[PDB]
Amino acid sequence: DEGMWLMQQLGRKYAQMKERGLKMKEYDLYNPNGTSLKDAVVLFDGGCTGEVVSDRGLVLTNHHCGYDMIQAHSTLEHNYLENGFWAMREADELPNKDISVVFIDKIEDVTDYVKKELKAIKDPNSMDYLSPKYLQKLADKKAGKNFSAKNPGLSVEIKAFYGGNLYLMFTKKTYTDVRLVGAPPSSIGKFGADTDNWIWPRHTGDFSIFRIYADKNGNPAPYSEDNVPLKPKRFFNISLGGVQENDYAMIMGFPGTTHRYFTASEVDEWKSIDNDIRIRMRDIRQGVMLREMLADPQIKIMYSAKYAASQNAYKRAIGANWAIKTRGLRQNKQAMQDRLIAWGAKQGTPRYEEAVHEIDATVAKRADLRRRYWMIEEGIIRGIEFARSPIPTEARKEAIDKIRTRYSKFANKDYSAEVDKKVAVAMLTEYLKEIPYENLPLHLRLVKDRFAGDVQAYVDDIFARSVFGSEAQFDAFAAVPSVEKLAEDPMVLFASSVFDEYRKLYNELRPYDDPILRAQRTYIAGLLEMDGDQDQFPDANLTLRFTYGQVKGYSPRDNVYYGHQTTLDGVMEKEDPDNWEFVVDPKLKAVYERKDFGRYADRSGRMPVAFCATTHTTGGNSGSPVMNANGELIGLNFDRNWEGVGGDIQYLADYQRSIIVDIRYVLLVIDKVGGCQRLLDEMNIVP
Amino acid sequence: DEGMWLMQQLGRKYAQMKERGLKMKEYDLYNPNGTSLKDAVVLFDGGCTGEVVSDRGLVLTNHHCGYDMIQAHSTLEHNYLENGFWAMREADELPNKDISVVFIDKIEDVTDYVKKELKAIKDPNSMDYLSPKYLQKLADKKAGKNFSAKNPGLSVEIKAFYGGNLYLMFTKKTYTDVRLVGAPPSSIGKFGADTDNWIWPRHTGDFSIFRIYADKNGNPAPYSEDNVPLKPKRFFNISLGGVQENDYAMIMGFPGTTHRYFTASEVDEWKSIDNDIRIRMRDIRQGVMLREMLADPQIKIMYSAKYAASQNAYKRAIGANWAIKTRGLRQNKQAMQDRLIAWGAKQGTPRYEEAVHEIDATVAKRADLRRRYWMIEEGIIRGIEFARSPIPTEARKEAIDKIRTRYSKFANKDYSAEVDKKVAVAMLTEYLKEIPYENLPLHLRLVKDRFAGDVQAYVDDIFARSVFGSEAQFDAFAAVPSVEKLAEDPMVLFASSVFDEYRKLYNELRPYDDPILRAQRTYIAGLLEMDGDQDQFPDANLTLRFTYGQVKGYSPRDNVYYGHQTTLDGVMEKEDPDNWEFVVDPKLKAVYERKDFGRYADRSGRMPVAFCATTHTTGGNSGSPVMNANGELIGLNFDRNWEGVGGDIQYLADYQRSIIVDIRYVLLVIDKVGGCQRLLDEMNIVP
Ligand SMILES: [K+]
Ligand SMILES: [K+]
Ligand SMILES: [K+]
Ligand SMILES: [K+]
Repeated sequence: DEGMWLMQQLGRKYAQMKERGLKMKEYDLYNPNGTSLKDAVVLFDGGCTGEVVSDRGLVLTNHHCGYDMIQAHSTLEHNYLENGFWAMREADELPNKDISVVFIDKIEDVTDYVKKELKAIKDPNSMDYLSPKYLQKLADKKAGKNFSAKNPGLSVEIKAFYGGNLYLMFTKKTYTDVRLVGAPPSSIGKFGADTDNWIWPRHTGDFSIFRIYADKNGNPAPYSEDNVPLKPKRFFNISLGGVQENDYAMIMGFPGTTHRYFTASEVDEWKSIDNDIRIRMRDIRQGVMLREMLADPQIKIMYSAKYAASQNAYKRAIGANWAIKTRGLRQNKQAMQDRLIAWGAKQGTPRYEEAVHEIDATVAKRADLRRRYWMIEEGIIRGIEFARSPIPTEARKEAIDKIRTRYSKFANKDYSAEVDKKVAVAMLTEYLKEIPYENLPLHLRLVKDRFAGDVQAYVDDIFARSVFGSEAQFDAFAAVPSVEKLAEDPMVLFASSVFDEYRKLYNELRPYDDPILRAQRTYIAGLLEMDGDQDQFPDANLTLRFTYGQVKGYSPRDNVYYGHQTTLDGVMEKEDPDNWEFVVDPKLKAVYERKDFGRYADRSGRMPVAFCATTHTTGGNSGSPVMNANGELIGLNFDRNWEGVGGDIQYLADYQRSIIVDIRYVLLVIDKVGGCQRLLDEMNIVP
Repeated sequence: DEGMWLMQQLGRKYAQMKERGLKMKEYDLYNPNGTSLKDAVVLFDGGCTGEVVSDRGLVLTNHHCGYDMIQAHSTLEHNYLENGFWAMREADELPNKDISVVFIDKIEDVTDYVKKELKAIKDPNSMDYLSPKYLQKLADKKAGKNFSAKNPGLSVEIKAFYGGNLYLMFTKKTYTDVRLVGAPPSSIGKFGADTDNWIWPRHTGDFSIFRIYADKNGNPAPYSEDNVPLKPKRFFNISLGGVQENDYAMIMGFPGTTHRYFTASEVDEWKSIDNDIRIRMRDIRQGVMLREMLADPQIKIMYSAKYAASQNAYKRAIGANWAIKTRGLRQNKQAMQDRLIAWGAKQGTPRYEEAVHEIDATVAKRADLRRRYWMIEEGIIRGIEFARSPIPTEARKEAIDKIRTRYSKFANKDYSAEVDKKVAVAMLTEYLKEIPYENLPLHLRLVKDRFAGDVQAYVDDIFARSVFGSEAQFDAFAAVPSVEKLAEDPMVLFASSVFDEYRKLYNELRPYDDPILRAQRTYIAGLLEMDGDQDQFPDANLTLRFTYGQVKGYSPRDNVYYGHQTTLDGVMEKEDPDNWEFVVDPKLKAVYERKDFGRYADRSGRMPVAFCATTHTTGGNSGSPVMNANGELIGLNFDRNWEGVGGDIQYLADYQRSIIVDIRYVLLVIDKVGGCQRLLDEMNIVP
């Protein structure tokens, strides 16, 4: 069901959640002065979510969340990334540098305090009401000086909500000794990772396991061997009961951003500039890279990761545009604003209509600038590798060595000048079609002026004459440098020129953000006064939220249905030993052959892998705990389907799903692949 | 349900069909001396099936069955292929040249007659028992001379069944005045034709409509304006009732071939030679053609149809190999033979085991020859266009003009020498890898002997020096011919050489067919004696058969389900104006926008397009009538899904489907797109 809800909003949603199957008492989910299930949810390393699952501080998160830590502890000799890692006793758990887990100890509405303090600011158009600096000053003031000394490991922050109409103060408890406990092999943690990115059905065992360490009274402490596991105030019980179609499910985590209060003019802008340009430009770049990778197996090895990276936001854009085209996104936002405008007229209050028209005006006014910026960003800054070639400055020589370092990083083991030329020719062709001469970065005027419109000639010239055009040409330069040659170097001139245009566009565009922000404060205030907050969630902003719904599949298209649950049978169907992403771990294969599923499979002997649910999630919900009607953990959220990515603007009940690793599968992999029984023994596994 | 059943087998199947929902009395479906629904089924133009659907001789078949006739009547001015054709009165229906519809008037078991006549042949290894010549002589003898003069439009044929263990005599009634009445536009008749070939879900309105004309007493007659519509003895009533999941369905038509009595050694041969080679070689050829078509829009236009043609049997091979790998085809055939062998031992009869071992021996013995033949056939004869360049023979000049005609047909508006070179280089690379020097067509030895292993050099030389290497080079030749030059021409020598090897392989392989055939007579006799015919259908052989089952979807893979029914919503989802195969006709679009579905949609207002069923069909079932439990027409068969193509060897209950145009959609397109009300009025449309 729709919405990423504040914890303060639980009372307002509780009836709707019970109608969907919630059985918990409200107080047990969240409450302000006691212990609640909220106390088992953590912000894992500043972006991802995780969850406490034992009375000795075991934390579950996604493999993709744990990846960097697993990587860091890997050596080609103990390659934990590839083989999995299973500590067989607490003493074998691996400390990590610059990691943290954050608990949300307390939440308090401070809207009256902040609004009163804002009256001091004379200028009605000051943006201090959204300023992190300003808000931190208010938080610090409110908590007292010495707060910190009287509160081991606690800090405070104030955040804006509802466009500046509501403020909460959070009290955070931060732990920095968080040790790696367990991880599956990558073939399990990243199964289908690229090819199945954004896809349901999904077959990835995307998990990893950490443990919070602390002082002997459970306070935060920097890493020390005298530290001991945290004995947390609350942890999740783990359900063995599984899921069935239509079961209630809920998620708590830290979603980053949403745009629920877009005007119709902002939807049209997101379609026709940001998405349309990203889709066009990336389809060009990718098409060239594909052709090259298919022609040459060394190019495949060099460019596969850059290709997959480009594909990630491309696939998102595709999905968003599908939603705008087929699911009525614009009309939804149009109806929202027409309702408020007609109401405002009844109240004799034209300020809401003025706000919408101000947003409309600003969006109209920036259109050509924003189009220029997205063209350069997608076409060149991200599009063309040689845009990010070295730009100098700067008797010696030390500077040559400094340039050499940047050059080697540019033209590294994954870079092909020949691939980059082909990509640049195609990208610059489209770029020059769309951007008129008068608005080109200056160096690109040379295509018309010096090369007679021949982009291939132009790009061939940059590489022929640049000191960065090849290692040979770099070495000839240093060796025998020239100040001179460098000042005129066509690659340096290209790179300088495009980054100059990028910067100027950025700087001209930035001022347009503020009138929109100011107008949205008024717009959202309107919407709330008129209809209330019960069916109007605040946009995500990296803070703790809950969402609820049901375990359920969907129909992507006529006569096709995806169910709610994948199985280990589906892993085996996808097996491909010659594709790294569809390798099946030999222990798991052996498990499937023997049906050695223990107590983790369903009564018909099918072993679950993942499931999907109608919860409303976005980026920042990776790793989030998925709870059943009684608050027990039934899975770990890891993705969302491409059909649903338009959900950041308008929730799509019939298409949008969260993609979730089944906790039964997590347990299976712990048990049968890891052989880490002690982790099972320390959890409270319930029927 | 499994099987393509003889009409004589209806009694044996009738209980199983009733358990699936059949409500008809047996006699009304088929009977030997009266009128039955069998009398409404026709063999349409010697391969396809069709059905009589009015009392004035209206015949429904597939668009793909009618295509050639529609094409022939099209001029660029009246382009019926593109716009549809709808005759608005009988006088406007278009006669066709060299067309026929065949009714199966009578069927008679003649097994005793044929076996008695075969005793005359002294040689136990004579293949007269399967000879069309020999069998026609027996048919002619049995019917009497003068049969024909005493029986307007009737002819007789005898066919072998069950490997020569059963013989039927058919009495055929042939009509040759069959006029085009109606056809949808191609965008409807071929919607998704290439991209959705072998695919369910499917959205194609694949139909066309003819009318049988005859003399005034309804006898066959060649085309004349005095001819009148046939008043047939039986026609299908058309149901408006629709279909629902699990409804009974049955089909009658003329399936071509199946291989239900393969030994396990024959399955392994079909996998490892015929399919594996076809998949490998076509994936090469297609990969090259794709790369070229994507690079160049004129090449796309020239090669798209050749690419789609290659893809047709490729996709089939893929599907068959999937079935051999995942669905147990070999083990099924292994179990069949082990059952018979163990039974034969109990009966003191070793001849069944000897038969299986003889088939095994023959398959082992031909393995390298058959591998060579498939390599040359897939790699070169079909693989490389210049294999089919002109080979001469032959004061004038007339012969030059004859060569010019063949050359122009070779290097036509769809041929690119540059594409053909690239394909040849890749195909010949794989070919030379697989076939050792000693077994090469002689000219290809030159790659090692004259070009130092360089296939590109070799192919470049053929085109450089051949008189067929370009139009320029052809014109220089004739102009100034040379006998001489032609005798040495490297393309002519290549073409001669490969066809010589092809022919020699073919001739050496042919004798191996007979011992297998002879052994299969014995093998099948065994199987029938042991278990009877109730669950052992005779292989298809182009004769009239029935099949039964239910309206039902399937799960292609874990967590995905395809339903039983597509809708017009699915057509609209696939719309793409810039792809000829996904163009939506403007009248049909307008129908969908207005929901102008008349009485043809379901009670929820969704308009059906196609459905699928568990019937057992193959090539020759195109156009076949699909009947409900009461014998009413509910659809027209048009394809089968790729998952099910292994069904020619072993029926796959959980995957194999027939793909069927919903008759409700046929009516809709007649009515709302064609505007051909009189065709509706002449049918007997029942609730
Ligand atoms: K994703
Ligand atoms: K987001
Ligand atoms: K087909
Ligand atoms: K067949």
